[PDB]
Amino acid sequence: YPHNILFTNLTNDPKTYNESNFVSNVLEVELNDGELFVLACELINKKCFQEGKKSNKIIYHKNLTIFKAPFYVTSKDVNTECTCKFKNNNYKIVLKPKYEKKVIHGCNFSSNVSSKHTFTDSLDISLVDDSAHISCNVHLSEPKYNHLVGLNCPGDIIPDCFFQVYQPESEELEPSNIVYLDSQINIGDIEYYEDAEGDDKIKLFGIVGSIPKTTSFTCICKKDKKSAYMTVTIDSA
Amino acid sequence: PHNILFTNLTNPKTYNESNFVSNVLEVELNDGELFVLACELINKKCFQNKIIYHKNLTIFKAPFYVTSKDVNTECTCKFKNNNYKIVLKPKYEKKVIHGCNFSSNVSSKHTFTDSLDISLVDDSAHISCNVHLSEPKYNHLVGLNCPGDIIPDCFFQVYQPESEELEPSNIVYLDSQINIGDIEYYEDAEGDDKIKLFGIVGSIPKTTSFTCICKKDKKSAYMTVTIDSA
Amino acid sequence: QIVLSQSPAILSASPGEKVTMTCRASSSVTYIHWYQQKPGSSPKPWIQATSSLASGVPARFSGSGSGTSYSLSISRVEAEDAATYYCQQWSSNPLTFGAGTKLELKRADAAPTVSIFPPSSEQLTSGGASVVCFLNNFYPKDINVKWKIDGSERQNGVLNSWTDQDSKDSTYSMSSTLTLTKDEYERHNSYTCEATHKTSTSPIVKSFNRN
Amino acid sequence: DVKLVESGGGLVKLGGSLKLSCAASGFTFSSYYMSWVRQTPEKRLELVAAINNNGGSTYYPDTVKGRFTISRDNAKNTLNLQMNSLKSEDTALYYCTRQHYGNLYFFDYWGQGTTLTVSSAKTTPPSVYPLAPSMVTLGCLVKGYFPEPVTVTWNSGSLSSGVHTFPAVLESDLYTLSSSVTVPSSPWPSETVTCNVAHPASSTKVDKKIVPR
Ligand SMILES: *[C@@H]1O[C@H](CO)[C@@H](O)[C@H](O)[C@H]1NC(C)=O
Ligand SMILES: *[C@@H]1O[C@H](CO)[C@@H](O)[C@H](O)[C@H]1NC(C)=O
Ligand SMILES: *[C@@H]1O[C@H](CO)[C@@H](O)[C@H](O)[C@H]1NC(C)=O
Repeated sequence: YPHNILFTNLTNDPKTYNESNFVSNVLEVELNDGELFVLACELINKKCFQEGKKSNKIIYHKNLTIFKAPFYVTSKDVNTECTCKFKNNNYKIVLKPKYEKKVIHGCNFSSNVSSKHTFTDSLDISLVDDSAHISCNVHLSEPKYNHLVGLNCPGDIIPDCFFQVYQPESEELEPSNIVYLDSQINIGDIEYYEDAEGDDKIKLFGIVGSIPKTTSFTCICKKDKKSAYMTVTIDSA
Repeated sequence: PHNILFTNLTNPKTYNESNFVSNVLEVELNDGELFVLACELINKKCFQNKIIYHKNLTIFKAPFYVTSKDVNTECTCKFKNNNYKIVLKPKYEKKVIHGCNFSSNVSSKHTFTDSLDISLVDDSAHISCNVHLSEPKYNHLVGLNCPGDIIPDCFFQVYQPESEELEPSNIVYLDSQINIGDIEYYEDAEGDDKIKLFGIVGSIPKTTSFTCICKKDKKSAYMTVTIDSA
Repeated sequence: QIVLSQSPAILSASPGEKVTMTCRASSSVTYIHWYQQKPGSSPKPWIQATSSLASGVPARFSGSGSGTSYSLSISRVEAEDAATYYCQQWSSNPLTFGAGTKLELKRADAAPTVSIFPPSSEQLTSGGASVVCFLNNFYPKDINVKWKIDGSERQNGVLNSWTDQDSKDSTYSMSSTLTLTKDEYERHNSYTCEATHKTSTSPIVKSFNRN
Repeated sequence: DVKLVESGGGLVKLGGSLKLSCAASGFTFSSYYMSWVRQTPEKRLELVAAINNNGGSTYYPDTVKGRFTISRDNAKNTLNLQMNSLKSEDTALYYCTRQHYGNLYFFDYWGQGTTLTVSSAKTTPPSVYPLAPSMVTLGCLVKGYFPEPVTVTWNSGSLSSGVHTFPAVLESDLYTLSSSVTVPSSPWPSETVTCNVAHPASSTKVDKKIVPR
């Protein structure tokens, strides 16, 4: 009993889409987050994924192509035009994700305001004291999660976030170490994303579902003699 | 449906919990094969490449080249309070790489048709290493082993062939250059040596050529590839 | 023809800073070569094929970009990096260079070692009379020079020349020379060389009197 | 600018007790983990004690646990370390250094240190002996003093080039060192050369003019 996926039977030998669903031999299919598109037809040039005025995962098999829609994108209308053939007809499939302004739950330490990304919190590190260490806290407490957590650091980051993260602060005199985010939040499906706007590096990760236990971690951002750190806290149950 | 291995563990060759041996499932995925498993993954992640994880289902494509017969991607399912393990690795074929090994180490995991120790060439020089391919259908691996910088990003980007007249040669995307679709790419590193290659399956529209440049210290070299059909 | 625009024209930075220059192309280009030129010498190959470093180029240097936007970046600027940098394309005839980005490096605020010279007695016999005034090893580059003959300014006949930033000590140096006829030189007594620099509120003057 | 100033170090007899204080300036003292770290004669670094930002919890490695006691007065921007039952092994140069959870507990600031000497030997003044027989090399033997330091200068400091002041060494329980000065044959003995040895612990100053044998 599956759902979400879309199947395009355009050959001979689950929402089913066929020739009837085309308009003037065009299929303006609008994919959603974590939605798997499937087609079964002999493509013209054995290839599709391009620009037409971004494929995370595409598997090309004989007379069959599987595509999973990505979870984060900033392009308004980034499309893919699978041009196929069946019988004596030529059909084209235009895939495009639903435009949604996903707001990154994190701290923008940079000062540029013409960024392609939107952060819930922000702290211009360039204004911070030299030889200082200011915090920018971030918290989450939803039953189910579908969020993007990251930061925009104009300088070096510590550690490699968010594949590696920094353990939370100890009340007693105990050390805090660097761990892999996989083990820290104790889930499997962790998407990772990286981007760069000039000197500003921006690294983030996606979380989907409900976490096992309420967990917290930290990521450190330094620029010249100034420094800062973002503390994240996600709640279970 | 002719190249799908389906393993049904939830509620086109369909395997079930009978093909398992002691709750283990060794899967030899042919280069032209797909694997679709239907189960509830223990940690929802797997495969200690091109994989797609969708809800309670997972699909994996066979890689063209395999370095060690032991390398494998392992999934663990939990159906009816029971644990089943699926080991997936491609059929072990020691394919040769049609390219030039510029490095000097001989204990490599990769075998090249041609080779040219760049360490021996003169400083401030630019020596060529040509590799040619002439078959109607192709199923080959073309790459190089450079101990230093590689120009450009090979083989996703490549360098146009030399112009007879005084015209410049530019960097192009390999997909456009050879004009085929599902070009698989692969990278590797043995110490300082970089091993970048690409696969090629099927015929080719028009006989075309390209070049990839490898420099080390003051020494330099370049590999020119040429593939033909029609 | 492809126009390569280099910005900024002058890149001022203090040692250690992470700096980046930009090569903006009129149309799309597949690669950009980078060459470094320090005064007295020809251009030197620096960055090959957009990102590859020429032999001996320090790892702090880096190149990136594509299409109509390329760049060169220095992670921790060192004093020896002060020079002019040129980007070069050849994706279509003709091969074109960039205007250049001259790298200014911040330094200790240095006062110029001024020194004035009366015209040589050899030149006097020939009928001429040029007064030379050197202003060496100063920082910042911003500076002004005026000649005060017996108090009054004489901008007519003044030639000025400036060196680019010294790669060793990151300072600048300037030479000024007021030329005069032998007759006009004899008609006055005081010959002053006034210089206005950030290092002082009052101008650094250097005068000589014909006794 | 951030500044940490250790103070209070000196000579303590075996089993004695001493308190070292550290003055902090130029930052929010209350937001940083402070720690005392000492450097042995073997030039190794050892964490003595550490304290949290609010002064609540503390840690001491088993080597000194119970003996020493760290403390901080955030109102006065001070860090104190009361060391009791001092043993000879505690003889070291003690640094006052800071950390922050927001910089991965990095020691980004250290004071110049205060020198602790744990010994029962009695304070003994030095005995300067002259060392006399191209660039002629003269010497100045400082023998039988305690404790460190000793300042050896040549010609009241003017003679600085070609001067090697070798480190001091324990003979039985007293120190002994020497300083080698190398001048050309022309200025000596025509012009005078004198080594100025001072021992502040014993309140003693000696000036020995080097004459030929
Ligand atoms: C595609 O549709 C035709 C007609 O509805 C049907 O006969 C055929 O079996 C279908 N093929 C697949 C693979 O679903
Ligand atoms: C697949 O598994 C379900 C489990 O409920 C079973 O009902 C079904 O018959 C199975 N089909 C095959 C082809 O094994
Ligand atoms: C290859 O040979 C070189 C010899 O210099 C050695 O340093 C390197 O470790 C070797 N690589 C492997 C994978 O053994």
